[PDB]
Amino acid sequence: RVQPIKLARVTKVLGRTGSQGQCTQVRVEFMDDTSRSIIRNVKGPVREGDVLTLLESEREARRL
Amino acid sequence: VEVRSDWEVKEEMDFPQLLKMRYLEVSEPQDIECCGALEYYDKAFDRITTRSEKPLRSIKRIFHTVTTTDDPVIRKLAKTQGNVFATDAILATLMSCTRSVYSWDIVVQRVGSKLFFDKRDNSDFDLLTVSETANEPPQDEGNSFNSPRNLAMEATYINHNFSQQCLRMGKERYNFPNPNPFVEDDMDKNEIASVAYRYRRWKLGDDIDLIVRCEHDGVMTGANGEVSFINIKTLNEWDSRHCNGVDWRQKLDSQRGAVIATELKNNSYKLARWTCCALLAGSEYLKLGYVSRYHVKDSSRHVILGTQQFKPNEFASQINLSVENAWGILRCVIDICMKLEEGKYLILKDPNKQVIRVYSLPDGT
Amino acid sequence: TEQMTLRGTLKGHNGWVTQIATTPQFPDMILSASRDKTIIMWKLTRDETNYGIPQRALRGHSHFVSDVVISSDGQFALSGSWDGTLRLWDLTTGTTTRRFVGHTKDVLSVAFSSDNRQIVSGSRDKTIKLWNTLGVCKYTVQDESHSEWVSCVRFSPNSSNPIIVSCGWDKLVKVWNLANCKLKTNHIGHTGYLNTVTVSPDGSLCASGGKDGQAMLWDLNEGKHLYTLDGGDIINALCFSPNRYWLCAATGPSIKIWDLEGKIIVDELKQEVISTSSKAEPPQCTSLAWSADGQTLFAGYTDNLVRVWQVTI
Amino acid sequence: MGRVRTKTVKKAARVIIEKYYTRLGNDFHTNKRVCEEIAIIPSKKLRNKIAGYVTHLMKRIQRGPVRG
Amino acid sequence: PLQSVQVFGRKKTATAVAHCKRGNGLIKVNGRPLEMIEPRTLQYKLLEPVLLLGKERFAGVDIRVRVKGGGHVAQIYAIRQSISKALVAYYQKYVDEASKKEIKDILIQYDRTLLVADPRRCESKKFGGPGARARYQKSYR
Amino acid sequence: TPDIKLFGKWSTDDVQINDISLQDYIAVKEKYAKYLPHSAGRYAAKRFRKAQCPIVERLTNSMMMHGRNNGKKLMTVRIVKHAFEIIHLLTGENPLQVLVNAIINSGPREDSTRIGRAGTVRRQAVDVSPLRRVNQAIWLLCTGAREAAFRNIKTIAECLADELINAAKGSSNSYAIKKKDELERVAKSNR
RNA sequence: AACGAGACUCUGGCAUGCUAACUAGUUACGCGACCCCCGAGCGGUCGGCGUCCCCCAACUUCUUAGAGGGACAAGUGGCGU
Repeated sequence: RVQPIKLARVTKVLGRTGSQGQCTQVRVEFMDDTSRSIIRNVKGPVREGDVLTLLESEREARRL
Repeated sequence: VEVRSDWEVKEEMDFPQLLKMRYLEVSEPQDIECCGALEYYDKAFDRITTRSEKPLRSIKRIFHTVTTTDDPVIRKLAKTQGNVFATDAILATLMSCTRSVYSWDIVVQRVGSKLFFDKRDNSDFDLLTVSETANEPPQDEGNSFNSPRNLAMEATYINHNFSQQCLRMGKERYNFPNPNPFVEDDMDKNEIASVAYRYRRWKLGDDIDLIVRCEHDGVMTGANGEVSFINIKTLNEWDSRHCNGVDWRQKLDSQRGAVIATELKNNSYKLARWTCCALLAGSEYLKLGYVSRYHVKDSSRHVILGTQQFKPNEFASQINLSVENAWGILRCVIDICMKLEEGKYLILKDPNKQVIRVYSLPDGT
Repeated sequence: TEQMTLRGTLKGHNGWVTQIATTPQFPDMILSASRDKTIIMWKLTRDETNYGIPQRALRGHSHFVSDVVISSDGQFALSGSWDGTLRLWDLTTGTTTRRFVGHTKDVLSVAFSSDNRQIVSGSRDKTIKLWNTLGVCKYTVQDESHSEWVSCVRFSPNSSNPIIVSCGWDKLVKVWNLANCKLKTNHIGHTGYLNTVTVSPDGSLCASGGKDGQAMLWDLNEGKHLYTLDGGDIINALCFSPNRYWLCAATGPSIKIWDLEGKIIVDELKQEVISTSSKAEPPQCTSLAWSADGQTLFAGYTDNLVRVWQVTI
Repeated sequence: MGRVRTKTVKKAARVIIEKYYTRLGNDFHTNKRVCEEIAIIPSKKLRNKIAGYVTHLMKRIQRGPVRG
Repeated sequence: PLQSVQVFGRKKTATAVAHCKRGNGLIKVNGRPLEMIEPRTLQYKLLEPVLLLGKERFAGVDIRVRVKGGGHVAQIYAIRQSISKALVAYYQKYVDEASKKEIKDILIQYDRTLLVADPRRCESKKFGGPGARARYQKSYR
Repeated sequence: TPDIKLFGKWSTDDVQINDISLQDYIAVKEKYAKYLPHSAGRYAAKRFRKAQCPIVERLTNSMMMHGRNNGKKLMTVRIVKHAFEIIHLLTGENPLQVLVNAIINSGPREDSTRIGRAGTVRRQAVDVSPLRRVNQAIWLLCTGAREAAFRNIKTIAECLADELINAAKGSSNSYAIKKKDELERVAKSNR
């Protein structure tokens, strides 16, 4: 939306979800706040410690 | 420092106020004077790899961290130029004040129409904090290795040792016609640091003339008769798992970016402080060294893990650092002191709150 | 007082150091073997930044090089290897003079005589055998031999008479006299298999050890069991001193240097104590050898390093 | 991956340690050559396995008592 | 006194026996210059060790190479793999350790099968496919 | 230069990655600069192993597609040498910085996927890896030059160098920056 | 306790170790012959190009096929009772 482009980085990978394992739950640290953390769904193959490019942190994951 | 009861506050210049103030279209500096000498870089260090590691030499040189009034060049150029005087480290702290978490302090000793920004000789001002901007920093006492003090000791001990290990002191130095004025030329040891001291010009508007010390640490051989000026600083580590960090040995090659993202959450103050210095200098390459403890319970033994050259200005485009903001900060502080009379005035950061002030003190306190 | 300082440490191996030896003709050389299937000849600088550099590396084996020994001239060098063969080196560029053909199993121990004309071999064949320098078999010992693997053989320095030591994993030490090739004696002792044996430079003693890790002393010519000493868990290698009556015993975490007159431990050499767990936190010491100066001694470890020490007063 | 040891290995490994406890070291290569002499293992690849498990057991036997 | 040491390299059944014999400069392959070996777009590749290490390592040898096997491509990797090892062997035998240990660190840094060899060769076809994995089409109607 | 290969003429120094997000999956100059893009044929036997190999080589690999061009990697390198040449004459830059912008500007910021509910199509918005962005951005622009030269008098070299310009400076005349924005326009809707 | 699984057989990948070769090669000269000065020099010689000459030469790296060795979760760090 009218939020500027955010950047947030992985702290840990949780497990794979979706109905073919195509989605991946992941925990991410906000990269400006070190006590803030949100759970996300990320499509692509990820390792740990890599940075994403979030368009919002209003969105939050809860299920497949 | 101790804040007394009889020191007069005028204004709380909090960090929300100062992150909006700006000054635009700062002109190209012209050097007033350049003094010292620089050593050349070893290109063998460009091919360092983790699994062929190389330890750290402790290299002692006789350093100069001289304050504004005691710096003879800043002292005498008062009579020809300027009306705000400082040194590179006193700039960097004021620039990067918005990310501070622990106290700093500078005695602005105004004189007549001019400002001597004197950092004290009994302060701990130029120590480089470790894990400072963390979720909860180390709260360990000064008897412990992993404390705020011992880690800053650790960090500041290593950062200049590796500045010279980068460099070939047994090979030719580029020499300025003016040698170092902080020590004599009867120092034939060549156990001075590789350093030269740019004294440079700026204007902030309001008929202000800033004449402040800046520097480089090393020059690197280029090609076609050109060379690459470098500020060298060094990223220490103590333990990964006690501050929510990354073990660089495991993750440097794959998660190169995540490592630097660690220290935008744990040492973000120090990162942009170093970058501010590099942009003040106008370096061609910003070099850093990756160093960690050889043994995580031994705060004395360390080992070099790698080196990576970034271009400081495209780096500033990446880390989201801009100096347009920065020159309104220093502007806003000069809005206070100029309309006041001469006197040792203290500008500091509160040790438990996020707000800086200008105190008027009875002088000599 | 005579005590030990850590001198330095060498580097240049991919396999565990099996043996080290040194010729007194050139104490500025030193020779080494390893399970990287090469014997490395060093160049000793006495700088404390390093302590030596590999000069050349002798190559050509298809299994480990167990034991190695120098010539009395220092111009030749000989090897025993787990490929069942031996080689006779020319330690000036490389270029093996001779390879000795004939064993059905490993050649564990090997030694080179004072007159340079007799060369022996211990084997998992369960045979001691004698070898001409031309590379042919003067004799083979297959009668009154060990009933288990041959651990170590030695040539004995003597007034002139021919005597050679033999010890196997059958927990016995056999002494042999040439020109009848008979049992001079059988010494019984040590519970568990024997690793090593070594003879005094004067030559009337045999300091033996093994799995037991106890150092029993035997008389070569009297044929008497002098005494026994508790030498720790296991002792893999032994070496008398050339200029003292000491005895240096190689145990796993430490080297135990023993004064013999009176019988007491001088010191225990400890290396780097780096935090590791749990089965052999430091590497075991497996071989050791004195320099002819008697100031410095060397050690073989399983971390692929040779640690140096020096006596300080 | 996989390569979970079968019962034919674990049966004879226990036996070989009980009756030749003394001969054992804790190195792979030494414990191999002992198994080659105190018994015949009719394959080469099988020999390289039974040694490695004999080694791996001998690590634990130098701690508290094994129940097998 | 005559000095001569030989090595080879392989990739996908392309042997290249590169002898280092005492002499000066003048590396060749098949009695032709390496400057004209014929795809001449991969010309920077076989030259890579010589260019990177400098030509002052190649000032005590005449190297000539004979080849056979492989295609146009795999031969190029073979001749590179041999000349890299050839140079090394000359130092391993007539010069000391610390000369060649240095040279080993340089090459193995940008390892690209200069001092090692792929174990990969073609797999054997089985019936019901035109390839080893690919299969003929299956119809249900 | 004497200790680090160029490209046969093109410096890999004065080349930056201007994101902090997408570096450590874009690299070209740490020591990974080489005279040519080729490999011995190790590129993948682990998930992390893909990342390491150069960006310039990855570009050459994804250029040969659609039947008749498979297994002709040498012909492919001809097109790339002309590409950089045309890019340098045409605009005048270190022609790798063109490519790095072209990759970074073409990678999506958010993406959609499928989710099964009620036996009817519903869609869900999700994020994307940096490694995904690079793989996608290399795919998209290579499709452009392949498409254009399918009946044009212009050669694929000319088409490809044009496609990196319009990607490096967004202008929506490329097949890439169009198709990027299509995905994000969907990701806004169902979210 | 038994059958299947595994074990097994074949094949690929690691040997400048071992075994031995004019129905397999390499190297070395002996070479003499051809060739161009193409490079130092002069055309010779030294060096370069292949072929004939090759042996009562030397060797087995390449090629060939036999006997053997090597890899075991072996070592280290995490995790699991």
